[PDB]
Amino acid sequence: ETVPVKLKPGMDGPKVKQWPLTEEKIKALVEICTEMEKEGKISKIGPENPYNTPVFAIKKKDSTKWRKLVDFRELNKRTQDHPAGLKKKKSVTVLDVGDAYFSVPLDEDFRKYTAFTIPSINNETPGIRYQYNVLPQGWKGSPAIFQSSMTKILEPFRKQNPDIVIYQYMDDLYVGSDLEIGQHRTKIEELRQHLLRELHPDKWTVQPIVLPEKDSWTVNDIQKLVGKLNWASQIYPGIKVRQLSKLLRGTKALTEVIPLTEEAELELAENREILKEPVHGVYYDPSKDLIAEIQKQGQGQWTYQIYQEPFKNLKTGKYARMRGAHTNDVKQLTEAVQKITTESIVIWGKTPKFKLPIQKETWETWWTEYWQATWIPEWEFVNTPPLVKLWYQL
Amino acid sequence: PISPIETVPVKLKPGMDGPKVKQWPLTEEKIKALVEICTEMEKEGKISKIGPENPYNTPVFAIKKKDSTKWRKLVDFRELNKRTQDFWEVQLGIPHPAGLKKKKSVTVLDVGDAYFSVPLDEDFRKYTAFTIPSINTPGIRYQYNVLPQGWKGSPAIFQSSMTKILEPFRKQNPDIVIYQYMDDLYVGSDLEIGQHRTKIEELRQHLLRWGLTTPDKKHQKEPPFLWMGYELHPDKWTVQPIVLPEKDSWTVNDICKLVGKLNWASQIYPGIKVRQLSKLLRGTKALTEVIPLTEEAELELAENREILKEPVHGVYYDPSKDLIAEIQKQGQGQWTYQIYQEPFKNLKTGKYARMRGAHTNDVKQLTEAVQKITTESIVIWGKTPKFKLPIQKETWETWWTEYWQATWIPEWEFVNTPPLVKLWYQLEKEPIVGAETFYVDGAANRETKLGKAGYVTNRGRQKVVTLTDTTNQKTELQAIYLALQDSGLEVNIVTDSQYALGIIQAQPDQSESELVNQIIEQLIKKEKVYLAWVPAHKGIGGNEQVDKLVSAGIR
DNA sequence: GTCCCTGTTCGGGCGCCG
DNA sequence: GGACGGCGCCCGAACAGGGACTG
Ligand SMILES: Cc1cn([C@H]2C=C[C@@H](COP(=O)(O)OP(=O)(O)OP(=O)(O)O)O2)c(=O)[nH]c1=O
Ligand SMILES: *P(=O)(O)OC[C@@H]1C=C[C@H](n2cc(C)c(=O)[nH]c2=O)O1
Ligand SMILES: [Mg+2]
Ligand SMILES: [Mg+2]
Ligand SMILES: [Mg+2]
Repeated sequence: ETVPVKLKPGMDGPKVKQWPLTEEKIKALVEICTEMEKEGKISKIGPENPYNTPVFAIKKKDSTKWRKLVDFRELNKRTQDHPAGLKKKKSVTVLDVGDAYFSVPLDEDFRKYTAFTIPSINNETPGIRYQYNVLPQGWKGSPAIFQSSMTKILEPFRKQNPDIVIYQYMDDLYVGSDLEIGQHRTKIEELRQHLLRELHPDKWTVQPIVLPEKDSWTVNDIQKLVGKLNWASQIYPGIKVRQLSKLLRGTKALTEVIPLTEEAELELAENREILKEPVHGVYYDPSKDLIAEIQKQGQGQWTYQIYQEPFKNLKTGKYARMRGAHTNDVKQLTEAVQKITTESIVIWGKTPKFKLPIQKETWETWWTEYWQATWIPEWEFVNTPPLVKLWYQL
Repeated sequence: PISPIETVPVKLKPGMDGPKVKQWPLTEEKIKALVEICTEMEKEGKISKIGPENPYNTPVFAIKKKDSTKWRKLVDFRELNKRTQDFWEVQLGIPHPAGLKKKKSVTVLDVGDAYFSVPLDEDFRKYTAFTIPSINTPGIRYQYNVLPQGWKGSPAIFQSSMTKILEPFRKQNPDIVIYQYMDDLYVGSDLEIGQHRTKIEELRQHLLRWGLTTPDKKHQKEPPFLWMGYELHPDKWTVQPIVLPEKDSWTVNDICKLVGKLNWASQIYPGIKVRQLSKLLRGTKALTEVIPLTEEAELELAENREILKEPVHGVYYDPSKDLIAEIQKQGQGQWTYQIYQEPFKNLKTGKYARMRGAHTNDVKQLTEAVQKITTESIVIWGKTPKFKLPIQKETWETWWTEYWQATWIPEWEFVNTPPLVKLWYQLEKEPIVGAETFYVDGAANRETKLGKAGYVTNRGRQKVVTLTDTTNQKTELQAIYLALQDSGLEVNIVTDSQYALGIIQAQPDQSESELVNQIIEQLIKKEKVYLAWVPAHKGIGGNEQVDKLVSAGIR
């Protein structure tokens, strides 16, 4: 017996066009969909269903197995409507329990909104269209409708391990503990056996705003410092640029050396102190969206901020790949998006909306070649001002 | 005959009804054509005579077919189309010959009266009512029982029904390739000719079992096969020729035709250009307005005509070999490319000339051409090509280091064919010793649009220019331009405009702004430019002085 | 807020296919 | 002549954001 589900009032289903797929991904989708159709999990449909949702596939690392992935972001937006200890455990493993969802039927009236279309190489055939009959992987409604079965399944493992923290976010279990990694993996295998029916969050650190150290300062150095401190005062009202700025009176050469007064030196040391204190008055709002901004600092370096209101950052961090003899900005950005989203899920249970510093077309040409999660966050494309890149640079 | 496939259920949009539209006068030749067509369709059950219980009607006509010997019945279903439910179209793109592989045996065949062989949902039939006027004799009323031509549901319902019908055959014959473009079937196989022909007969009997005839008239058995507007020879494909208009006065419609034909030609003709001819359509009034060819458009059209006088062909895809894409630059943001596997044997060609953004440079445009080609390659061949680009590795290295955005080009090798793509100037990372320091600024009054732009310099020089009908952003750009004009080969410039800084920092060499173009010319002239930012109205020295100066008349 | 400037989407011509 | 659907190109209209400004 199914659970009747509805769209949010006044919203029609998704009508998102299918984007080009590589030969590999099409062949994997055709095989996967053949098996799913032969098991009743999906049905071929026609064009009289006006809905569509893009579909692709990802081949997990060192794995010969492909995984189908539906981009249910639009449908999840339109579909009707957290353990603090998880972010503290020594180690956290992420299990892909999405297969379970195919055991539960989907409300017959809702199935039409899960339509998707397999393309073909060189448009040999028209697109081939399916809809779901079961709880789809990637749909907001699947973990919800399944939560009771999930809890009934997990009850005894939780009773026998009260120190373990298990958290569900849509297709995944996040299992965290304080065990030696060998005992930890042994317990994880106990769970993966029980379900026949690696992260280390306490090492995530915050990336503070930092000020240059110099024994000689030019007019240019001080101008730069004063602009950076002026920007930072919006995050930290204690920042003051009175005396440093006082040193810049007149109309001076950029390379003129300015000796720092006592007052200016003390102002600088006080600002260095103030940038240590945590940002005051920043409270997570569940009903609002997490916004993640990323900046390319260059040389494999990336900085990011998670906030909900401007300058009220909930977190600031960095992702720092290595030298980069053959470096791929888009790959590294995709990896950074996945890491930041993983952190957001662990800490708050939401995924962030990403302001991505890339051209839309670059991103859409390549990001699915580096994707490895079963979720996809919302995002948007921004032309960052190089000023903020300089502000967060390390 | 009529396919026994199940019908596709269709409804009208909520709270709407069927068309009630008077039949218009047809000529007698088309009345006779329609009468003969309709008496035969009615004998076959494809249309049914309706009575007075049917309140609906929509106009009918007929036109010649490609085979000029035959007529085609059409219905102006625009009103019923408005009132019909939405569909998800299943034709995702157009197949392309450069994506065909070498096959031992090939057949191209066509379905006879394809639409009229697919049944229509019974509940919907009444909305297809029409009327044949007589050469007065009374005129006969009908409705459709099969798919009509002019209805918006027909193409998708037919393409989907064709796919369902071909599925059992495709399953039994995984290694026979059937390109299915609406009702035209290209069929290729790795069989000897006798066994191929036998398989073709099996395919024809399979279709006939499902109600689709394949008239021999449209059964191509010998090369060159006529397919999708191309000629498919055994080892090369050609495009059936392109006749450009040779008119003397040119209207907007004439230019749309010319540009469409050139774009079509650019899939196999290298070097086609449409920049001038296209910008010649900016802000036009209507299709009939007469545009005079600018001398630039004249020259471009002449070059294209010479290009098109040349003989050219494509080759087929060999999946065991790499795809290579070589890009070439022409001016005004125009690029061409060739995709090939063997050195001088194009699979296809293309052009990219889209103008993205108010301000840009040649490295950005090259990156977006690479992106366009990558996704086109994925559609056609399902894989990404290896690139050959007219840009030195160090140029790209410099840009990817400097550029504050994520940017990337796939596997690529430098190609020494000029015009080489280069950055035309580079901002300094540090202030310059010995170069004068200009503090620049601009103010503009939002009411009067009067403004001022100017600089002070650490060596005591000051200048203020007044401007009419201007904006704050424009005065900031003007102040930068002025400092550039009045400085030596090396110069430090301090601005407070993150607008202007954001523009110049991204190193444009083209812009749609005349002022930004003048600035770019100055930047190219300089040996060294260092451009710093400070916050406005914070009293930072130098900036304070110039802000005071340019605010005098304006704030 | 308003004004300015920039980017994106979408509809309307034309090309091509059936 | 003229009806339909697909894809392509190009351009302009109607949006959407973000940065500077006024007293
Ligand atoms: C060329 C064309 C086609 N169509 C629709 C209708 C039939 C299918 C196939 O086209 P067709 O092969 O030329 O017409 P068809 O009805 O099959 O008849 P035949 O002449 O091939 O026997 O696409 C259309 O609606 N408008 C058009 O201009
Ligand atoms: P649809 O049935 O309109 O497909 C076009 C069909 C296939 C080939 C045939 N054809 C024949 C000839 C002689 C020609 O010059 N062009 C052409 O397309 O029409
Ligand atoms: Mg036909
Ligand atoms: Mg045909
Ligand atoms: Mg200013």
